[PDB]
Amino acid sequence: PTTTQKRSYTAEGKTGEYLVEASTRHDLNQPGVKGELLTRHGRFDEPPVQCLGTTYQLTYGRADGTDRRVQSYLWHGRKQVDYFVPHSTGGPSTLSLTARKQQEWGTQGATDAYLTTKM
Amino acid sequence: REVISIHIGQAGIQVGNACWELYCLEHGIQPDGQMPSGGDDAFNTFFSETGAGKHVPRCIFLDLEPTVVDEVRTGTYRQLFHPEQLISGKEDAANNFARGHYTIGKEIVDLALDRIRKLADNCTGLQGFLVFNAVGGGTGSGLGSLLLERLSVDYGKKSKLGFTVYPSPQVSTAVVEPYNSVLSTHSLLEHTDVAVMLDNEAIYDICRRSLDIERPTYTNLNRLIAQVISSLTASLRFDGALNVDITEFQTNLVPYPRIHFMLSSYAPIISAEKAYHEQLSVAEITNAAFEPASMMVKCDPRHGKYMACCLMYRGDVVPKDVNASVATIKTKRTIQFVDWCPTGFKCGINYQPPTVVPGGDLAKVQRAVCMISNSTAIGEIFSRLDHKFDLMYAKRAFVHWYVGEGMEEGEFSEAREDLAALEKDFEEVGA
Amino acid sequence: YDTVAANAVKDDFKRKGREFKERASEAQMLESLYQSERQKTLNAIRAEEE
Amino acid sequence: MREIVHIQGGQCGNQIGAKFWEVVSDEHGIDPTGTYHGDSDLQLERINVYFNEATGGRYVPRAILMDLEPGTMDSVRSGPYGQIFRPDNFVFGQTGAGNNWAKGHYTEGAELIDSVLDVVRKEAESCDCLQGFQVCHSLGGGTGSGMGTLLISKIREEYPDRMMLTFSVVPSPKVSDTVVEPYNATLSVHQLVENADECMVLDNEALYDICFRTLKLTTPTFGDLNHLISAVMSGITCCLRFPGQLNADLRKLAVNLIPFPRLHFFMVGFTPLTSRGSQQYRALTVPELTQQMWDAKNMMCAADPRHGRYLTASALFRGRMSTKEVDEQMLNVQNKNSSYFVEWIPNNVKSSVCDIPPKGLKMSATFIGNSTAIQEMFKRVSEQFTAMFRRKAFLHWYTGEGMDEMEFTEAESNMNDLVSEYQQYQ
Amino acid sequence: MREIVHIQGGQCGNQIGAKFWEVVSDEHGIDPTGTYHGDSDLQLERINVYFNEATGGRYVPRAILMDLEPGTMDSVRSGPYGQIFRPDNFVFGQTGAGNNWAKGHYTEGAELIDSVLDVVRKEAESCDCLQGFQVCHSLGGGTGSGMGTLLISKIREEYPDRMMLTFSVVPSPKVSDTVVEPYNATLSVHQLVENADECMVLDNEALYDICFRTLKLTTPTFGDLNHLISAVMSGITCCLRFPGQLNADLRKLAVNLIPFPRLHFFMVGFTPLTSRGSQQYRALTVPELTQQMWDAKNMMCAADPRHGRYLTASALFRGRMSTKEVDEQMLNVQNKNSSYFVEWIPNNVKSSVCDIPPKGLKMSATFIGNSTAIQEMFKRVSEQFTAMFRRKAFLHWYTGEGMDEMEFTEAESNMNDLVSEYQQYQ
Amino acid sequence: RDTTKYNASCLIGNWAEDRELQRAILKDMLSKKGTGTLKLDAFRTRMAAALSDLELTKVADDPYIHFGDVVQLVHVDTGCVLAGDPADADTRTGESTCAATAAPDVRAPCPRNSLILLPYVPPKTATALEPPYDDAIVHYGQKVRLALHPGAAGDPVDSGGGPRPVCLFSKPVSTTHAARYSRQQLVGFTARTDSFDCVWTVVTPDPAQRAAAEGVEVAAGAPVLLVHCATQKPLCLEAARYPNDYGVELEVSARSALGPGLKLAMEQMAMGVQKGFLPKGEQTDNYWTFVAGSKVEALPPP
Ligand SMILES: Nc1nc2c(ncn2[C@@H]2O[C@H](COP(=O)(O)OP(=O)(O)OP(=O)(O)O)[C@@H](O)[C@H]2O)c(=O)[nH]1
Ligand SMILES: Nc1nc2c(ncn2[C@@H]2O[C@H](COP(=O)(O)OP(=O)(O)O)[C@@H](O)[C@H]2O)c(=O)[nH]1
Ligand SMILES: Nc1nc2c(ncn2[C@@H]2O[C@H](COP(=O)(O)OP(=O)(O)O)[C@@H](O)[C@H]2O)c(=O)[nH]1
Ligand SMILES: [Mg+2]
Repeated sequence: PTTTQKRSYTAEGKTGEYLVEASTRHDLNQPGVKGELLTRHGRFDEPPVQCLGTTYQLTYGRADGTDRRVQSYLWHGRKQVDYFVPHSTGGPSTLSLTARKQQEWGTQGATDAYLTTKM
Repeated sequence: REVISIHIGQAGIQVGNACWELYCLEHGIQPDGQMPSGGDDAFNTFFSETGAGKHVPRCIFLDLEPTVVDEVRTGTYRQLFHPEQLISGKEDAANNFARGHYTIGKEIVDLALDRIRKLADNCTGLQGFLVFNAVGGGTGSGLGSLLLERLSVDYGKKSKLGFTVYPSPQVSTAVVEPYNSVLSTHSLLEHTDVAVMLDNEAIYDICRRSLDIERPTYTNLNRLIAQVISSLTASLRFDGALNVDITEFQTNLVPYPRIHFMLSSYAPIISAEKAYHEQLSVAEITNAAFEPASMMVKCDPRHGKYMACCLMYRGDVVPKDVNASVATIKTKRTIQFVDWCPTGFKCGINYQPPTVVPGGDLAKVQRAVCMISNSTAIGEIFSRLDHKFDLMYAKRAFVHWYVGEGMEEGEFSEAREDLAALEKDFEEVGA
Repeated sequence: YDTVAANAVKDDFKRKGREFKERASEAQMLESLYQSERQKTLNAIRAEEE
Repeated sequence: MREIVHIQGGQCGNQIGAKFWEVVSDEHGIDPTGTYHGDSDLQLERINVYFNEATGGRYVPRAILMDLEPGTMDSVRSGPYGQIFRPDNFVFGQTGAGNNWAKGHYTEGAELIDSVLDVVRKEAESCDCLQGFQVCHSLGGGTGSGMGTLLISKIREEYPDRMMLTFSVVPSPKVSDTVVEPYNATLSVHQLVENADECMVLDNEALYDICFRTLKLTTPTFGDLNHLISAVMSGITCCLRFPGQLNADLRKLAVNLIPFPRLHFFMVGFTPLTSRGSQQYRALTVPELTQQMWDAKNMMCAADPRHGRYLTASALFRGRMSTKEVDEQMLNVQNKNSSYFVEWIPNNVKSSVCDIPPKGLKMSATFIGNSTAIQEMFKRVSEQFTAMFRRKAFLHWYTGEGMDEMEFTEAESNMNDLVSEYQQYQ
Repeated sequence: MREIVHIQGGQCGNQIGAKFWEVVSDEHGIDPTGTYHGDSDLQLERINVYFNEATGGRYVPRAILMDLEPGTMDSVRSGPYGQIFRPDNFVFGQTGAGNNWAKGHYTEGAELIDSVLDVVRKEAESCDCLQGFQVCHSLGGGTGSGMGTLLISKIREEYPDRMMLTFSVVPSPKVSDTVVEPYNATLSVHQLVENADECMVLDNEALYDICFRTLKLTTPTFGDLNHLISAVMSGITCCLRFPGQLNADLRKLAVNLIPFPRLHFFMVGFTPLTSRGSQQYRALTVPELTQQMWDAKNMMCAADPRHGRYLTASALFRGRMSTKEVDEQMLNVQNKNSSYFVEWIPNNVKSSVCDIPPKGLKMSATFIGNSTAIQEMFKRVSEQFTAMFRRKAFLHWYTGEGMDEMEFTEAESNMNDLVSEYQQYQ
Repeated sequence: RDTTKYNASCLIGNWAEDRELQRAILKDMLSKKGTGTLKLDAFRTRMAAALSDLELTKVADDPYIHFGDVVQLVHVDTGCVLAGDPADADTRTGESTCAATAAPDVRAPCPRNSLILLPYVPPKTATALEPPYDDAIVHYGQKVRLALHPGAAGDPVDSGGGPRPVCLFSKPVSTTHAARYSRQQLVGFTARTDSFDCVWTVVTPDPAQRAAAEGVEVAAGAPVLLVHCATQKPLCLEAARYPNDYGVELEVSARSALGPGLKLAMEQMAMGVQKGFLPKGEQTDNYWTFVAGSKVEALPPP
């Protein structure tokens, strides 16, 4: 006959692999879906529709090549015009600022230590 | 953030014997003191790390009989506990509050205190103390209250979460437990901050009904008590959606400085095959946490009115369904709440589901609820105990023992009238 | 301040762990799709051999 | 140029801020490492409002995150877009208040507020022309509500001329987390009526039934709610960040919406929000946006606006649209439901249009209404506060730290007087 | 051309000097084998200030290490950078002083000073046009302070027209190593005020404070503090070694910071000092350097200057910088906090710019402030000296050696009236 | 009230809605998979390039290691060859520095593990008398630099080591440049190969032997010390855990692992005794052995 405490607390159930099986850490991830996917409107096979054009640059600068009309660039209910509303105006006329600041970041990254200012 | 635990008496240290098994399982620590094979702080609140791959618990076992303590020293967890932390007197208190409070306490408590001081010194972000004792005995009652007094005069502002094993109305394993329970309560009142009661009849009925085990020992009781303790410290241990610390029970559950006595409940208590049976959702367990057939203290809250409730949730639970369930609870009328407190719930959520001990009777559940509530059914309980106290005291039975240890009738009388004042206070606030 | 530094190390450990867990979680969904289609073709084969 | 300094307080504030800086970083095209990788230069010209050039394209946010428990700081540095916050901006205590407004306003603040004031100072003079401050926090907690309102008071007595937006969640009875929600909420709103410039009232009950009815989710966890609030905060600030046909900054919105100095508690909406099973059903046009905007089930507060009147309102439109359709839609929604608007102010609706819709959408709109149905929410809180204080319940945890009872009496008088004046102007 | 001779005394002096020569040899690219291997020819032109060509480009430093226990010298020659010092320069006694100023100034100086004076006089006359001497030593130990002060006495007796720096660490009560700290410190200070040209007071208390708060370091051993002190010493002599837009050598700094011949106890700070986790999240702008430079918790002494007035101040900048932003930032910090500056001197801030940054950095700074907050420290030491001398503790190890009691009275009186004249000029 | 939940497959409740939400979620993963921009497949190609079957070569039959062959570097005490990932280089504005650690788990000859010896030629300004060797073999006390095989991209070349080579360097302990987890000189693979910092020296461990063995051909299996030639400080195993992607490695830094046994340097210097002229011996963690290649194959010149 053995003592009650030793009849209950033993080493068979522990320390082999069950510790690994019981240290799951299920509390860590608990993944949510995402933030954007709840609010996105549009088909999901395509990238999100980012509009990076403003009415001034679109009309007064005539960013789009073909200057049709002021109200053509606005969003209407009708597909008759919604097909031809432009989303993004790509060109150096926009990218001049990133060109400048990327030149600046490049000259920040690549520097010579031993260049006195006078010389 | 760290918390240390002290176990007093013969019940406290067996409860701890279950509790630390559960903790080593939950943090993946071998019974000989180290993990098999990083950079995880989740264990830090319960186990300190020493030397090379060695984790020693932040608890102090202490008892006056060396039997159970060196039984632990010879048990499975020899390398785990610190040789100094287990503390063992030479002879018991023997169901005698005065003997455990004046004779042997005066020489054991100083060692215990200059030991717990070094524990707190090695600790860094101490949340507070939590004590495990039973007031029906001599050691845990007398030296329990003595160490509580001295802890309060040393630190005071740090919370002292006290899990106390009160005696049952009809099931009794002693004779002078009325005297001892009264004398312990008389100091528990103004030294404990959040005192949680754990009976034995209620847990026996739980193991009979839910776990359908028919001939239970103390091991099963202590195992599910450890389940409850771990479920209420899971918020400190792990990162959930809405965590609640040790001070939250002090804030949200103690409306008046002498009303801190909490009924506790746990759900779902389910065995292996019934796990396969039942579809575990949140509404049925939030309901199950409120029937008297699932409270850890045998009393009827239908006769009482609630003051506050706190609900720790563990596992795959989101706030949506718990919100819906507590709304259904509030709109039900079978249970009731004090008119003056109009918002009597406090939720807390932690992501990790409770673990299962090999050889245990509980099954792997997806989610669990630990409810800690306040009511006046406890004011009923104290009167039920008061009656049987005065019955014995009228004839001065068993008093010669205490007065031979050194006390007098003054303590008996003042504790009796203090319990009476407490009765009046509960009957006043249940307005 | 010393404890702040001690946490500053574990933060990097956590970052690497989380990256790894995410990169495994994606392959989990990949394998779920694979197993769905595999069971489909399995039942298709079982049907025609009878 | 015009600068917004963002402040996050408490657990709710930290998590909302995390999703907020995720969305803003998306809109400016900065990758989670901290470098610019967008396409156009409409994004580059207005990043100084929310970020700072460190060096070599390293744009770090101008945010101050404060709390008292490391649990939030770990969750912040865990997820992506958690590596871009400046380590010096993690001002962070160690004890933890935990649902005690007095610990959040007298004890822990007394040693933490100086350090966060040092960081907030250094952050405010690092930029030149403040537009103001924008702080997201809670009202039920301790380390968010008490600590935040103390910081609000401190910064409002130092910088009296800058704007101030406070995105504060409010407790609801049906969705009630803690027990001392009233004891904290009333004292916090009592501080906000004298320090904040305008408050945007949020709550979890309205966010939940929005995710039930409109968004039609199964488990609307906190990640989705925080993103809805994130979409709102980005929508309210879009006017500074992008050029548009009719710009309207924060102070321009404040003067168009605040008729009286104590009437500055708004209710907020966001459009469009539709279920993913019904995305293709709806066109993208102003009438469809407006019908969803003025609905009572799209407000982000637990106040039926048809139970009162609108004093003023505002609609911030994003996207290439026609202003006639904008103005005629406002005129129709004001003339049809003319009983719901006050009579002694004509043209109760302010409008604005910017040219950049948020990423993934074609056209969006944000509603900000100063209605008088907000007194129903404050009565709902004050009636619970009068219940507990009469019995002096739960009170000793507060009084045992520096607070007295008359402070609670002042909170009662202010709330009763505020709902009195809203009821007056109805 | 203009030459600097280095002199190190004591354990603190030997370990500071070891790290100092490691940094300077790094700046001029010379390896611990003794050979030049750098790339830019800007580094060859000004090594004669510190080295001497021996054979095949062997450049040995112009330094003299002195102490009384071989323990420090073994640590010097043990590791790297131990093979560059000439063995003749290891002038070395064998008995030991042991925290006894009397031993270090009368009984052990008597037989060590002949040898060091031979070595220093030979190493000084070897180069043509001395700029001055440099001394690094401690004020707690005996062979550092005792031998240091005796050597200063004999040197200023011989070569009076050359400059002389003294980097001295003063013992703090919060970081207090020894017990006879006051008895050494006060006797050394009484000697320094009469013979040293100018002194720059370091302290380990402020250095530990910096490695905790700003650098955010895990285990700050003495190697780190030695690296900080070395960064100071390289910064103070940068302008001799590299061409700049506005040069300022030691004599130029001394004349612009010492208004009265006894007010030569400067306080030092260094900039920039940021943790490596916070290095990417910052820019490098002159305000970014000035904010940290004039900060109170950045001084390398245990005296908050906000308790006093800046008599004069000096700023030494390194890197390709814009002089306009340098001058206007000095002007703004002078005009905003107009209470911390004295009245009877306008333009209290001498400034200088060098064009070569310290290795690994883009742009740095070095602060030298002559304040009247230093009399906090002298009082903090003098009160302990009075507390001991009232009851003659530890006195006999001094009195029974040749030293008398009147030396203690004059030391305390000169300590007292120095503090009184600093207090008078505030 | 409350009713039971069901799987997505069965149609009940808002089955349409959860099914559609899932449809969109999965469509996103598919589109990204087509593009190739997922986190998963982002570094799979990097793993293919960084861990590939590599065979070490020797330029000649002789056992001594020769300049320009592909070699390994391994710690004698515990194996754990040294290797630096090209990715996860520190991010700053002017810094191309890339961290290098010691991998215990990966010891098989791989592209990233392999070092390639490059001869160092002193510039004209440098004032250093150098023993002249004509043969291509490497000896003791001879300046040498070590680059690593191109694990990022490109093809190896005899001395260029790819179009842009990254060589072993270490800078003294400043506020900027310090090992991440301990306070010693960091050791990385910078792209500025022409700087003097990248040069290294191979010295026999015993202090007494080295003077006599000043110039002799170095064998493969012999244990030797790698000392930074600009700081004269050996290479050491830091014994601190390092969490990079490939595995949990050990930090590598440059310290002089000296046993704290004092030597009476000053007394012996004054006496002039022979024993005086010696640096204190280094500890067992400084020892490194080159692992040479059995087969013979010269790499193509630039
Ligand atoms: N639930 C539970 N109760 C226990 C356990 N062990 C003891 N008890 C209770 O403890 C009460 C008596 O106190 P004990 O702990 O046995 O003895 P003591 O507190 O040390 O006092 P002394 O016997 O005088 O030393 C009994 O009524 C039991 O119900 C246990 O393991 N589980
Ligand atoms: N909307 C939203 N609310 C939250 C989130 N996290 C917590 N909360 C709310 O915060 C309130 C409690 O705030 P609390 O954590 O106590 O604030 P603190 O303790 O002072 O930081 C609860 O009512 C929650 O509903 C979140 O991610 N989103
Ligand atoms: N900063 C710094 N202080 C030191 C160092 N070594 C010693 N000290 C300080 O110097 C004081 C004692 O100097 P001491 O060794 O007695 O000088 P010595 O005996 O004359 O050589 C103590 O307060 C130490 O803190 C060092 O390497 N760096
Ligand atoms: Mg007992």
